[PDB]
Amino acid sequence: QVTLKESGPGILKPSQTLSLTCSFSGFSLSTSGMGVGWIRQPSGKGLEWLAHIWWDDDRSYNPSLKSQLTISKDAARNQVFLRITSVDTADTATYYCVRRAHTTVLGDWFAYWGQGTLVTVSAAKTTAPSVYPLAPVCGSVTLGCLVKGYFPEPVTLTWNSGSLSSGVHTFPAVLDLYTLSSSVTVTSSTWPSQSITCNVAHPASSTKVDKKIEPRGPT
Amino acid sequence: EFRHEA
Amino acid sequence: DVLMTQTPLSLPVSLGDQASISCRSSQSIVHSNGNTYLEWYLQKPGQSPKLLIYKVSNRFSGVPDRFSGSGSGTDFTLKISRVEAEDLGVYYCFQGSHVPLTFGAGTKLELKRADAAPTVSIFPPSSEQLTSGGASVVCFLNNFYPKDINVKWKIDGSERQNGVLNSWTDQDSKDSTYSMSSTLTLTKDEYERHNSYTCEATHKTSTSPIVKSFNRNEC
Repeated sequence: QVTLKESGPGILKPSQTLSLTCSFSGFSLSTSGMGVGWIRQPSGKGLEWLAHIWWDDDRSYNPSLKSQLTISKDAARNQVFLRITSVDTADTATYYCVRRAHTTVLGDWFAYWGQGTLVTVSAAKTTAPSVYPLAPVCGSVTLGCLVKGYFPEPVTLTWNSGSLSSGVHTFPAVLDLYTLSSSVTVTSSTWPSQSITCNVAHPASSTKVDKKIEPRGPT
Repeated sequence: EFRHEA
Repeated sequence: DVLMTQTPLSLPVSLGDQASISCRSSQSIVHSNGNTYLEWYLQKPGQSPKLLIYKVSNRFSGVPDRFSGSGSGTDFTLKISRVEAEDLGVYYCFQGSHVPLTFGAGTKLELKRADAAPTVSIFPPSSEQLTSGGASVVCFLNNFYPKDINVKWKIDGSERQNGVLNSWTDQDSKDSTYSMSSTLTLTKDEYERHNSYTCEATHKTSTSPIVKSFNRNEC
Protein backbone atom coordinates (compact mmCIF):
# COMPACT_ATOMS: atom_id res chain seq x y z
CA GLN A 1 0.00 0.00 0.00
CA VAL A 2 1.06 3.59 -0.77
CA THR A 3 0.91 5.89 2.26
CA LEU A 4 2.33 9.32 3.10
CA LYS A 5 2.73 10.80 6.61
CA GLU A 6 3.55 14.39 7.53
CA SER A 7 4.98 15.46 10.84
CA GLY A 8 5.49 19.04 11.98
CA PRO A 9 5.78 21.00 15.25
CA GLY A 10 2.18 22.33 15.30
CA ILE A 11 3.08 25.76 16.68
CA LEU A 12 6.03 28.06 16.01
CA LYS A 13 6.61 31.82 16.12
CA PRO A 14 7.46 34.42 13.43
CA SER A 15 11.12 34.65 12.27
CA GLN A 16 11.60 30.97 13.20
CA THR A 17 12.29 28.11 10.74
CA LEU A 18 9.68 25.46 9.81
CA SER A 19 10.99 21.85 9.51
CA LEU A 20 8.44 19.42 8.04
CA THR A 21 8.97 15.68 7.55
CA CYS A 22 7.15 13.32 5.18
CA SER A 23 7.44 9.54 5.50
CA PHE A 24 6.25 7.43 2.63
CA SER A 25 6.01 3.75 1.85
CA GLY A 26 4.67 1.63 -1.01
CA PHE A 27 7.20 3.12 -3.40
CA SER A 28 10.84 4.19 -3.43
CA LEU A 29 12.08 7.64 -4.36
CA SER A 30 15.12 5.86 -5.94
CA THR A 31 12.79 4.65 -8.77
CA SER A 32 13.51 6.54 -11.99
CA GLY A 33 10.64 8.98 -12.67
CA MET A 34 9.42 9.12 -9.05
CA GLY A 35 8.82 12.42 -7.19
CA VAL A 36 7.37 13.77 -3.94
CA GLY A 37 6.11 17.25 -3.07
CA TRP A 38 4.50 19.71 -0.71
CA ILE A 39 1.25 21.58 -1.16
CA ARG A 40 -0.49 23.61 1.54
CA GLN A 41 -3.79 25.25 2.35
CA PRO A 42 -4.19 28.20 4.74
CA SER A 43 -7.31 28.08 6.98
CA GLY A 44 -10.45 28.03 4.78
CA LYS A 45 -8.36 29.15 1.80
CA GLY A 46 -7.05 27.92 -1.57
CA LEU A 47 -4.47 25.27 -2.35
CA GLU A 48 -0.98 26.62 -2.85
CA TRP A 49 1.79 24.58 -4.40
CA LEU A 50 5.14 24.81 -2.56
CA ALA A 51 7.85 22.50 -3.97
CA HIS A 52 8.64 19.17 -5.65
CA ILE A 53 11.79 17.04 -5.56
CA TRP A 54 12.77 14.37 -8.07
CA TRP A 55 14.42 10.98 -7.62
CA ASP A 56 17.53 12.31 -9.41
CA ASP A 57 17.91 15.26 -6.93
CA ASP A 58 16.30 17.67 -9.38
CA ARG A 59 14.07 20.30 -7.73
CA SER A 60 11.17 22.56 -8.56
CA TYR A 61 10.07 25.56 -6.44
CA ASN A 62 7.42 28.21 -6.19
CA PRO A 63 9.04 31.58 -7.21
CA SER A 64 7.25 33.62 -4.46
CA LEU A 65 8.66 31.44 -1.68
CA LYS A 66 11.87 30.28 -3.43
CA SER A 67 14.02 32.43 -1.12
CA GLN A 68 12.41 30.71 1.91
CA LEU A 69 12.07 27.07 0.75
CA THR A 70 14.45 24.11 0.85
CA ILE A 71 13.12 20.70 -0.11
CA SER A 72 15.40 17.72 0.51
CA LYS A 73 15.22 13.94 0.71
CA ASP A 74 16.58 10.72 2.19
CA ALA A 75 15.59 7.89 -0.12
CA ALA A 76 17.37 5.32 2.05
CA ARG A 77 14.98 6.21 4.91
CA ASN A 78 11.83 6.91 2.82
CA GLN A 79 11.64 10.59 3.80
CA VAL A 80 11.21 14.01 2.23
CA PHE A 81 11.84 17.24 4.09
CA LEU A 82 10.98 20.86 3.54
CA ARG A 83 12.31 23.87 5.40
CA ILE A 84 10.68 27.32 5.42
CA THR A 85 12.80 30.10 6.86
CA SER A 86 11.40 33.32 8.41
CA VAL A 87 7.79 32.23 8.85
CA ASP A 88 5.01 34.62 9.84
CA THR A 89 1.25 34.32 10.46
CA ALA A 90 0.72 34.16 6.68
CA ASP A 91 2.25 30.67 6.64
CA THR A 92 -0.30 29.21 9.09
CA ALA A 93 -1.69 26.43 6.91
CA THR A 94 -2.29 22.74 6.60
CA TYR A 95 0.72 21.17 4.95
CA TYR A 96 0.31 18.23 2.54
CA CYS A 97 2.81 15.69 1.25
CA VAL A 98 1.98 14.46 -2.24
CA ARG A 99 3.38 11.90 -4.67
CA ARG A 100 3.87 12.85 -8.30
CA ALA A 101 5.83 11.18 -11.10
CA HIS A 102 6.94 12.69 -14.44
CA THR A 103 6.33 9.46 -16.33
CA THR A 104 2.92 8.10 -17.28
CA VAL A 105 3.30 4.52 -16.01
CA LEU A 106 4.32 5.84 -12.60
CA GLY A 107 1.35 8.18 -12.19
CA ASP A 108 1.72 11.73 -13.46
CA TRP A 109 -0.87 13.32 -11.14
CA PHE A 110 -1.60 14.15 -7.48
CA ALA A 111 -3.31 10.85 -6.63
CA TYR A 112 -1.74 10.29 -3.23
CA TRP A 113 -1.99 12.82 -0.41
CA GLY A 114 -1.27 12.45 3.29
CA GLN A 115 -3.74 13.39 6.03
CA GLY A 116 -1.69 16.59 6.31
CA THR A 117 -0.23 18.50 9.26
CA LEU A 118 -1.48 21.69 10.94
CA VAL A 119 1.07 24.44 11.39
CA THR A 120 0.08 27.58 13.28
CA VAL A 121 2.49 30.52 13.21
CA SER A 122 1.74 32.84 16.13
CA ALA A 123 3.72 35.18 18.42
CA ALA A 124 1.36 34.59 21.34
CA LYS A 125 2.01 33.18 24.81
CA THR A 126 -0.73 30.81 26.01
CA THR A 127 -3.57 33.12 27.02
CA ALA A 128 -6.75 32.35 28.96
CA PRO A 129 -9.93 33.61 27.24
CA SER A 130 -12.18 36.28 28.63
CA VAL A 131 -15.76 34.93 28.74
CA TYR A 132 -18.49 37.54 28.33
CA PRO A 133 -22.27 37.07 28.72
CA LEU A 134 -24.46 38.74 26.12
CA ALA A 135 -27.98 39.61 27.27
CA PRO A 136 -30.73 40.95 24.98
CA VAL A 137 -31.31 44.71 24.77
CA CYS A 138 -34.23 46.72 26.25
CA GLY A 139 -37.87 46.31 25.21
CA SER A 140 -38.11 33.71 20.66
CA VAL A 141 -35.31 35.53 22.56
CA THR A 142 -31.65 35.00 21.58
CA LEU A 143 -28.67 34.96 23.97
CA GLY A 144 -24.96 34.97 23.19
CA CYS A 145 -21.48 34.34 24.54
CA LEU A 146 -18.29 36.11 23.55
CA VAL A 147 -15.04 34.24 24.15
CA LYS A 148 -12.31 36.79 23.56
CA GLY A 149 -8.54 36.80 23.03
CA TYR A 150 -7.36 33.24 23.59
CA PHE A 151 -4.38 31.15 22.48
CA PRO A 152 -4.21 28.42 21.32
CA GLU A 153 -7.24 26.54 19.96
CA PRO A 154 -9.46 24.96 21.02
CA VAL A 155 -12.13 26.04 23.45
CA THR A 156 -15.19 23.97 24.25
CA LEU A 157 -18.51 25.76 24.45
CA THR A 158 -21.84 24.45 25.72
CA TRP A 159 -25.12 25.89 26.96
CA ASN A 160 -26.27 24.37 30.28
CA SER A 161 -23.38 21.88 30.19
CA GLY A 162 -24.83 20.62 26.89
CA SER A 163 -28.50 20.50 28.05
CA LEU A 164 -29.33 22.87 25.23
CA SER A 165 -28.28 22.02 21.62
CA SER A 166 -31.42 23.13 19.74
CA GLY A 167 -30.91 26.55 18.16
CA VAL A 168 -27.20 26.69 18.88
CA HIS A 169 -24.90 28.46 16.47
CA THR A 170 -21.24 28.36 17.41
CA PHE A 171 -18.99 30.36 15.14
CA PRO A 172 -15.45 29.45 14.07
CA ALA A 173 -12.66 31.34 15.81
CA VAL A 174 -10.72 34.07 14.00
CA LEU A 175 -7.37 35.62 15.04
CA ASP A 176 -2.13 37.27 17.61
CA LEU A 177 -5.18 35.90 19.49
CA TYR A 178 -8.44 34.05 18.74
CA THR A 179 -11.98 35.22 19.47
CA LEU A 180 -15.19 33.15 19.46
CA SER A 181 -18.96 33.66 19.75
CA SER A 182 -22.07 31.51 20.16
CA SER A 183 -25.79 32.19 19.89
CA VAL A 184 -28.67 30.36 21.44
CA THR A 185 -32.33 30.91 20.56
CA VAL A 186 -34.91 29.80 23.07
CA THR A 187 -38.68 30.22 23.22
CA SER A 188 -39.64 33.68 24.54
CA SER A 189 -41.20 32.23 27.72
CA THR A 190 -38.17 30.03 28.71
CA TRP A 191 -35.90 32.97 29.59
CA PRO A 192 -35.33 34.82 31.90
CA SER A 193 -37.37 32.52 34.23
CA GLN A 194 -35.41 29.27 33.68
CA SER A 195 -31.65 29.91 34.06
CA ILE A 196 -29.37 29.76 30.99
CA THR A 197 -25.62 29.39 31.43
CA CYS A 198 -22.68 29.55 29.02
CA ASN A 199 -19.99 26.92 29.81
CA VAL A 200 -16.52 27.52 28.39
CA ALA A 201 -13.31 25.50 28.72
CA HIS A 202 -9.83 26.36 27.46
CA PRO A 203 -7.78 23.23 28.20
CA ALA A 204 -4.43 24.85 27.38
CA SER A 205 -4.58 27.32 30.27
CA SER A 206 -6.72 25.23 32.65
CA THR A 207 -9.61 27.59 32.04
CA LYS A 208 -13.18 26.58 32.79
CA VAL A 209 -15.79 29.33 33.16
CA ASP A 210 -19.58 29.22 33.63
CA LYS A 211 -21.37 32.51 32.78
CA LYS A 212 -25.04 32.83 33.62
CA ILE A 213 -26.70 35.17 31.14
CA GLU A 214 -28.37 37.80 33.29
CA PRO A 215 -31.47 39.83 32.23
CA ARG A 216 -30.94 43.58 32.02
CA GLY A 217 -32.45 45.56 34.91
CA PRO A 218 -33.16 49.27 35.49
CA THR A 219 -29.82 49.67 37.26
CA GLU B 1 8.27 24.08 -17.83
CA PHE B 2 7.57 21.58 -15.01
CA ARG B 3 9.21 18.15 -15.51
CA HIS B 4 7.15 15.67 -17.63
CA GLU B 5 7.96 12.91 -20.09
CA ALA B 6 6.13 11.87 -23.23
CA ASP C 1 1.72 32.73 -13.14
CA VAL C 2 -0.99 30.82 -14.94
CA LEU C 3 -4.32 31.79 -13.40
CA MET C 4 -7.15 29.33 -13.00
CA THR C 5 -10.41 31.24 -12.87
CA GLN C 6 -13.32 29.05 -11.85
CA THR C 7 -16.96 30.11 -12.52
CA PRO C 8 -18.99 30.24 -10.38
CA LEU C 9 -17.27 30.28 -7.01
CA SER C 10 -20.51 29.12 -5.33
CA LEU C 11 -22.72 26.56 -7.09
CA PRO C 12 -26.11 25.75 -5.44
CA VAL C 13 -27.83 22.63 -6.78
CA SER C 14 -30.44 20.05 -5.81
CA LEU C 15 -29.49 16.37 -5.57
CA GLY C 16 -30.19 14.96 -9.01
CA ASP C 17 -29.45 18.21 -10.90
CA GLN C 18 -26.72 18.52 -13.52
CA ALA C 19 -23.83 20.91 -12.64
CA SER C 20 -21.05 22.55 -14.67
CA ILE C 21 -17.89 24.29 -13.47
CA SER C 22 -15.95 26.34 -15.99
CA CYS C 23 -12.20 26.68 -15.54
CA ARG C 24 -10.16 28.99 -17.74
CA SER C 25 -6.39 29.44 -17.69
CA SER C 26 -4.63 32.79 -18.38
CA GLN C 27 -2.39 30.95 -20.91
CA SER C 28 -2.19 27.58 -22.75
CA ILE C 29 -1.90 24.37 -20.67
CA VAL C 30 -0.58 22.26 -23.59
CA HIS C 31 2.85 21.14 -22.40
CA SER C 32 5.49 21.12 -25.16
CA ASN C 33 5.48 17.31 -24.98
CA GLY C 34 1.94 17.09 -26.39
CA ASN C 35 -0.18 16.82 -23.25
CA THR C 36 -2.58 19.09 -21.41
CA TYR C 37 -1.98 18.53 -17.70
CA LEU C 38 -5.31 19.81 -16.46
CA GLU C 39 -6.64 18.06 -13.39
CA TRP C 40 -9.68 18.33 -11.08
CA TYR C 41 -9.62 17.79 -7.30
CA LEU C 42 -12.38 17.40 -4.74
CA GLN C 43 -11.93 18.37 -1.11
CA LYS C 44 -14.72 17.31 1.27
CA PRO C 45 -15.00 19.25 4.61
CA GLY C 46 -11.89 18.52 6.73
CA GLN C 47 -10.43 16.00 4.26
CA SER C 48 -7.42 15.98 1.99
CA PRO C 49 -8.07 16.64 -1.72
CA LYS C 50 -8.77 13.64 -3.95
CA LEU C 51 -8.03 13.47 -7.63
CA LEU C 52 -11.08 13.15 -9.84
CA ILE C 53 -9.93 14.05 -13.35
CA TYR C 54 -6.54 14.21 -15.05
CA LYS C 55 -5.34 15.28 -18.55
CA VAL C 56 -8.62 17.13 -19.22
CA SER C 57 -11.01 14.13 -19.31
CA ASN C 58 -9.43 10.99 -17.89
CA ARG C 59 -11.35 9.78 -14.85
CA PHE C 60 -9.30 8.53 -11.95
CA SER C 61 -9.66 4.90 -10.86
CA GLY C 62 -12.74 4.59 -8.68
CA VAL C 63 -14.38 7.84 -9.88
CA PRO C 64 -18.06 7.25 -10.92
CA ASP C 65 -19.11 7.86 -14.56
CA ARG C 66 -21.39 10.75 -13.61
CA PHE C 67 -18.26 12.96 -13.66
CA SER C 68 -16.73 14.08 -16.95
CA GLY C 69 -14.06 16.51 -18.24
CA SER C 70 -13.97 18.55 -21.45
CA GLY C 71 -12.02 21.32 -23.17
CA SER C 72 -8.73 22.38 -24.75
CA GLY C 73 -6.13 25.16 -24.76
CA THR C 74 -7.28 27.52 -22.00
CA ASP C 75 -10.96 26.56 -21.64
CA PHE C 76 -12.12 23.60 -19.52
CA THR C 77 -15.29 22.25 -17.87
CA LEU C 78 -16.19 19.70 -15.24
CA LYS C 79 -19.67 18.22 -15.50
CA ILE C 80 -21.64 16.16 -13.01
CA SER C 81 -24.71 14.60 -14.63
CA ARG C 82 -26.58 13.78 -11.33
CA VAL C 83 -25.16 15.44 -8.26
CA GLU C 84 -25.22 12.83 -5.50
CA ALA C 85 -24.98 13.69 -1.78
CA GLU C 86 -21.34 12.58 -1.35
CA ASP C 87 -20.38 14.92 -4.27
CA LEU C 88 -20.82 18.13 -2.22
CA GLY C 89 -17.55 19.87 -1.43
CA VAL C 90 -15.00 22.17 -2.99
CA TYR C 91 -13.70 21.59 -6.47
CA TYR C 92 -10.38 22.83 -7.76
CA CYS C 93 -8.94 22.94 -11.24
CA PHE C 94 -5.20 22.49 -11.45
CA GLN C 95 -2.62 22.97 -14.18
CA GLY C 96 0.58 20.95 -13.92
CA SER C 97 2.26 22.22 -17.09
CA HIS C 98 3.91 25.47 -16.00
CA VAL C 99 6.07 26.53 -13.04
CA PRO C 100 4.71 27.40 -10.65
CA LEU C 101 1.91 24.85 -10.45
CA THR C 102 -1.45 26.56 -9.84
CA PHE C 103 -4.93 25.74 -8.58
CA GLY C 104 -8.13 27.66 -9.15
CA ALA C 105 -9.62 29.33 -6.07
CA GLY C 106 -12.21 26.56 -5.55
CA THR C 107 -15.90 26.05 -6.43
CA LYS C 108 -18.21 25.25 -3.54
CA LEU C 109 -20.87 22.76 -4.57
CA GLU C 110 -23.59 23.55 -2.06
CA LEU C 111 -27.22 22.75 -1.43
CA LYS C 112 -29.99 24.87 -2.87
CA ARG C 113 -32.94 25.88 -0.79
CA ALA C 114 -35.71 28.47 -0.51
CA ASP C 115 -34.74 32.10 0.29
CA ALA C 116 -34.59 32.74 4.04
CA ALA C 117 -34.19 36.07 5.84
CA PRO C 118 -31.60 36.56 8.63
CA THR C 119 -32.79 36.71 12.22
CA VAL C 120 -30.61 39.54 13.54
CA SER C 121 -29.63 40.25 17.15
CA ILE C 122 -27.44 42.96 18.66
CA PHE C 123 -25.66 42.91 22.01
CA PRO C 124 -23.82 45.65 23.98
CA PRO C 125 -20.61 45.02 25.86
CA SER C 126 -21.03 43.00 29.06
CA SER C 127 -20.53 44.82 32.38
CA GLU C 128 -17.69 42.28 32.76
CA GLN C 129 -15.82 43.53 29.72
CA LEU C 130 -16.41 47.16 30.73
CA THR C 131 -15.24 46.40 34.30
CA SER C 132 -12.08 45.16 32.56
CA GLY C 133 -11.80 48.14 30.16
CA GLY C 134 -12.62 46.51 26.82
CA ALA C 135 -15.68 47.19 24.63
CA SER C 136 -17.15 44.81 22.06
CA VAL C 137 -20.52 45.01 20.29
CA VAL C 138 -21.71 41.74 18.80
CA CYS C 139 -24.15 41.05 16.02
CA PHE C 140 -25.66 37.73 14.97
CA LEU C 141 -27.31 37.05 11.60
CA ASN C 142 -28.72 33.53 11.79
CA ASN C 143 -30.37 31.21 9.27
CA PHE C 144 -30.28 33.06 6.00
CA TYR C 145 -30.11 31.94 2.37
CA PRO C 146 -28.43 32.61 0.01
CA LYS C 147 -25.00 33.14 1.58
CA ASP C 148 -24.32 36.64 0.35
CA ILE C 149 -25.11 39.42 2.79
CA ASN C 150 -23.75 42.92 3.34
CA VAL C 151 -23.35 43.70 7.04
CA LYS C 152 -22.61 47.26 8.18
CA TRP C 153 -21.81 48.87 11.54
CA LYS C 154 -22.94 52.38 12.43
CA ILE C 155 -21.94 54.52 15.39
CA ASP C 156 -24.13 57.63 15.84
CA GLY C 157 -24.66 57.50 12.05
CA SER C 158 -21.05 57.17 10.87
CA GLU C 159 -19.86 53.93 9.31
CA ARG C 160 -17.24 51.93 11.18
CA GLN C 161 -14.88 49.84 9.07
CA ASN C 162 -12.09 49.54 11.68
CA GLY C 163 -11.86 46.62 14.11
CA VAL C 164 -14.62 44.42 12.73
CA LEU C 165 -14.41 40.61 12.89
CA ASN C 166 -16.65 38.32 10.91
CA SER C 167 -17.22 34.58 11.10
CA TRP C 168 -19.49 32.34 9.05
CA THR C 169 -20.76 28.88 9.88
CA ASP C 170 -20.74 26.41 7.00
CA GLN C 171 -24.03 25.43 5.37
CA ASP C 172 -26.14 23.83 8.11
CA SER C 173 -26.54 20.12 7.42
CA LYS C 174 -30.10 20.07 8.77
CA ASP C 175 -31.77 23.10 7.11
CA SER C 176 -29.21 24.29 4.51
CA THR C 177 -28.96 27.83 5.97
CA TYR C 178 -25.94 29.92 6.82
CA SER C 179 -25.29 32.03 9.89
CA MET C 180 -22.91 34.89 10.61
CA SER C 181 -21.32 36.66 13.58
CA SER C 182 -20.03 40.25 13.55
CA THR C 183 -18.06 41.86 16.38
CA LEU C 184 -17.09 45.52 16.59
CA THR C 185 -14.27 45.98 19.10
CA LEU C 186 -13.52 49.46 20.42
CA THR C 187 -11.76 50.79 23.47
CA LYS C 188 -13.94 51.50 26.51
CA ASP C 189 -13.12 55.20 25.93
CA GLU C 190 -14.44 55.20 22.38
CA TYR C 191 -17.51 53.22 23.43
CA GLU C 192 -18.23 55.71 26.25
CA ARG C 193 -17.90 58.66 23.90
CA HIS C 194 -20.70 57.50 21.56
CA ASN C 195 -24.28 56.44 22.14
CA SER C 196 -26.00 54.92 19.10
CA TYR C 197 -24.90 51.48 17.91
CA THR C 198 -26.43 49.92 14.79
CA CYS C 199 -25.88 46.54 13.23
CA GLU C 200 -27.21 46.76 9.68
CA ALA C 201 -27.69 43.90 7.17
CA THR C 202 -28.67 43.82 3.50
CA HIS C 203 -29.95 40.62 1.88
CA LYS C 204 -31.89 39.40 -1.20
CA THR C 205 -34.96 38.85 1.02
CA SER C 206 -35.57 42.49 2.05
CA THR C 207 -35.65 45.45 -0.32
CA SER C 208 -34.34 47.65 2.50
CA PRO C 209 -31.78 47.01 5.26
CA ILE C 210 -32.46 45.13 8.47
CA VAL C 211 -31.54 47.48 11.30
CA LYS C 212 -30.85 46.45 14.87
CA SER C 213 -29.62 49.05 17.34
CA PHE C 214 -29.51 50.28 20.93
CA ASN C 215 -28.44 53.37 22.90
CA ARG C 216 -25.62 52.80 25.37
CA ASN C 217 -26.97 55.24 28.00
CA GLU C 218 -30.24 53.28 28.37
CA CYS C 219 -28.65 49.83 28.89
